[PDB]
Amino acid sequence: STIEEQAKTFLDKFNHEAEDLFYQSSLASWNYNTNITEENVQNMNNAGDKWSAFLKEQSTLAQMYPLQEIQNLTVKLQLQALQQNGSSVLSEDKSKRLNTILNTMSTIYSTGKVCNPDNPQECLLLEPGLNEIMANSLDYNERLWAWESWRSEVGKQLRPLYEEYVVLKNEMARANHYEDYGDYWRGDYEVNGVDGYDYSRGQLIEDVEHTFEEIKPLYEHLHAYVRAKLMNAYPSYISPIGCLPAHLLGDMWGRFWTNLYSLTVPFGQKPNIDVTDAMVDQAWDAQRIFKEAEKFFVSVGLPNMTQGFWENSMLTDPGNVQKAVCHPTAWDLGKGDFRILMCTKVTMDDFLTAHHEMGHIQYDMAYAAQPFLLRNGANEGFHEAVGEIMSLSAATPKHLKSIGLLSPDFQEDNETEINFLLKQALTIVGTLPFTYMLEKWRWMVFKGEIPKDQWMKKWWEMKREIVGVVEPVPHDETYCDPASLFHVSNDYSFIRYYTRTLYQFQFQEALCQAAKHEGPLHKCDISNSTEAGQKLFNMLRLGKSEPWTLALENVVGAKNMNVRPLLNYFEPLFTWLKDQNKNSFVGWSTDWSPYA
Amino acid sequence: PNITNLCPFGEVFNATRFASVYAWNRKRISNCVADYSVLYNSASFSTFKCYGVSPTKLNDLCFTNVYADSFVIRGDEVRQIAPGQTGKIADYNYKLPDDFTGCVIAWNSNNLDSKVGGNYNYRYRLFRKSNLKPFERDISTEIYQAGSTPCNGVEGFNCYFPLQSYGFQPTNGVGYQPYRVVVLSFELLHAPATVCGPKKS
Ligand SMILES: *[C@@H]1O[C@H](CO)[C@@H](O)[C@H](O)[C@H]1NC(C)=O
Ligand SMILES: *[C@@H]1O[C@H](CO)[C@@H](O)[C@H](O)[C@H]1NC(C)=O
Ligand SMILES: *[C@@H]1O[C@H](CO)[C@@H](O)[C@H](O)[C@H]1NC(C)=O
Ligand SMILES: *[C@@H]1O[C@H](CO)[C@@H](O)[C@H](O)[C@H]1NC(C)=O
Ligand SMILES: *[C@@H]1O[C@H](CO)[C@@H](O)[C@H](O)[C@H]1NC(C)=O
Ligand SMILES: *[C@@H]1O[C@H](CO)[C@@H](O)[C@H](O)[C@H]1NC(C)=O
Ligand SMILES: *[C@@H]1O[C@H](CO)[C@@H](O)[C@H](O)[C@H]1NC(C)=O
Repeated sequence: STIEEQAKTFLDKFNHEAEDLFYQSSLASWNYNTNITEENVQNMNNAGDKWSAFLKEQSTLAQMYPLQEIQNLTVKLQLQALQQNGSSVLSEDKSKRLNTILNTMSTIYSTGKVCNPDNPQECLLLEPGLNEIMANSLDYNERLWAWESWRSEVGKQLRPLYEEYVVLKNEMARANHYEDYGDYWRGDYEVNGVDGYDYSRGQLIEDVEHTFEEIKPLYEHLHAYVRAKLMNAYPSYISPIGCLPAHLLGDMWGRFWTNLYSLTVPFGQKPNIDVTDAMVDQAWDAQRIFKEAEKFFVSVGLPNMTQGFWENSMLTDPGNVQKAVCHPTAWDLGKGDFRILMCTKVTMDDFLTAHHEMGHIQYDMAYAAQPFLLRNGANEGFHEAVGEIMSLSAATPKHLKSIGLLSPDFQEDNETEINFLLKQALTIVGTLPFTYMLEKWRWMVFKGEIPKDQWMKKWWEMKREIVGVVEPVPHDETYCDPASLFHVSNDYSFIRYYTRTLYQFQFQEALCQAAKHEGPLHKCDISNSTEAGQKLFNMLRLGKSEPWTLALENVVGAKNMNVRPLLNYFEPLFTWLKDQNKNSFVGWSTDWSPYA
Repeated sequence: PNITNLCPFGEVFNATRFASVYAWNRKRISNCVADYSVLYNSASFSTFKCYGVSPTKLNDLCFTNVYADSFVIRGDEVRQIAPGQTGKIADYNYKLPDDFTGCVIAWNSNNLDSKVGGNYNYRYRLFRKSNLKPFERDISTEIYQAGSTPCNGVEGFNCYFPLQSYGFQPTNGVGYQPYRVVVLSFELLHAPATVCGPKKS
């Protein structure tokens, strides 16, 4: 009779047909990932094409039910998700051009090989170079050569392609009733229709700036300390008053500072909390790693893994004969099927990764009761944040002593906590200005704030102003320096890392307050606490049915992203960094004082 | 005296193929001896929920007729085979009365009723104008009209086909695995009761 009942029947046929087509696409993708063979590639492509064509036909059929005559929030949310045109609103020629541009950028980034002039007999791919030279070298000109050569080749290839990409994506977004592609990306956090819990696309930029303004003192002190240590490592290149040279940050782009922990360690003489040798001595298999992770999740009250998980997952590298992707990935195949694809080694990193991916699996399992099109995180930040909180809790010395991996007579003094917090800051705090600057630059490019002839002049100006990182030599507009990163070149949103980082510590404070932890936030473990797991599972069960603001109210009691839990987490380190920066100068100058 | 002529529970539980939930099979069991302790003491059944009578005294009581309804549903739909419960199965496929005397027996049949390509031989009615009455079977394949517009025998806009298939896969989760359900309905009528339990010597 009514339009709302008609939409409900349509979304009762859709959920059933789509779950089957999804599970076939996901199965084919799994079979390709665990077995790289040409028939598996063909089967994956066929299943993906069937899935995409089916989504196109249902999107075409879903728009005939008008949104304003539906009052039920869940039905309206599913219909809103389905009624998005995506690229379909664009013309077929332009859609084909956009798809071709995306594929060719993927090939250029994936198969970009650069080596030294006059020695071209063998070259280096993206993965060998990053793992070996950008993370381990201590030579200024070698890192400068690798950085400039990779940005020269990749940027000069990708600059016209990116110029076409911005225009096509803006055309599609304005055809989809958005201001620009940046508004399309910011629409993931948009909440409309709920009284009090409404969130606007324009509020996201203001909230990100407001949080970053509070991030800035901690980052400035960390930048000063890293600058002093890098000045010790490289004597003449780094200036006391200027920005850090770009190629010296330990990674290819400056995304993470975690590779500078060796150079910038506060107390080298004190030991680390590495438990790898202890697992090797006790012969811990990957099965034991996942069973310990499962024990951690049952301790907090969450459900344990299914039989189909232990049976169908690949938790060890298969061998030489059978090839598989080595990247750890949690798969929600649908139809109640949850699997982890990880080539697990006996390392601390793999153990923490097992906790992170099983956290992803727990999040996927929790919203299985929800309808098919609402089976996702409330926003893109929550899905990663719920894995990162498990990574935070598992890495604590209390957890390691509890599970027997660390000696019970290990002395936890202030110095080890300071160096551990510095490592966590280099991984977590260091990525925040880079993430914010990159997303703000992309938003300004999509919005038209930056003309095409001024992309790099603004970009370096942004990087000096925000990240405090200076270019080694000036770049003209023939370069395309942002697109050398994986996420930007392959059409991925980048604000998820910033939101994930803030949500991680907000969730950590909420669960630690629930678990009645009485010490520092970084010393908190959420094992053995049923109430903390219940508080988490209340949000976990909702999925995408409820607004992210309401989910955040469910966990932390706040309606907006907050920066105070992060600052509370790093407060011992913040006081220590303030003490260590008395002689040195906090802050940077945007001038060309170190090198240009 | 010497007891023989046991009831054919082998041809219901151990059947090679089961019917779909919509066209659920009903077998009337009469004029034999029904040993219910053989069913209860089996370890192969995941659900043996009895409503209106207890399993211990089933082996003693005697009934006029026994209705064995057999079908295949999903793991998450076993809960809907109960009095009062409301779901797609209860509303549109198989409805049990509130005043039901009998037992609902369900067991996981992932081994038999799944295949690696997907077994699409089990169907469920997903749409009907009204809810089913208890112990009603609807095998009609008429196009469901969700809108004012007449369907005219095509699955066009707002007009859906009622019967949908369950994609049964071995790697599926327990909730989505096929479960064979046998519902035994016990009624006592004024006619001579002939389905009796075995009597001790
Ligand atoms: C991987 O693919 C090969 C290709 O023929 C196949 O023979 C093999 O059985 C596959 N392995 C698994 C575990 O399915
Ligand atoms: C919205 O629809 C769902 C089923 O799709 C129903 O369970 C829920 O109660 C409805 N909510 C409102 C407010 O009508
Ligand atoms: C999707 O595109 C069609 C074709 O132009 C249009 O009629 C429809 O309104 C669009 N849907 C939305 C939600 O903008
Ligand atoms: C999960 O926990 C339940 C109850 O503790 C137990 O019966 C079941 O065997 C467990 N499953 C696995 C795979 O450990
Ligand atoms: C660690 O604690 C000792 C004793 O309280 C103190 O003397 C020392 O300065 C502290 N160091 C740091 C880095 O807090
Ligand atoms: C959590 O519980 C298990 C078993 O109840 C126990 O062995 C473990 O030590 C507990 N964790 C802590 C930190 O006490
Ligand atoms: C059904 O099959 C099982 C499996 O072997 C068997 O033990 C049982 O006796 C058979 N008959 C009945 C009535 O359950």
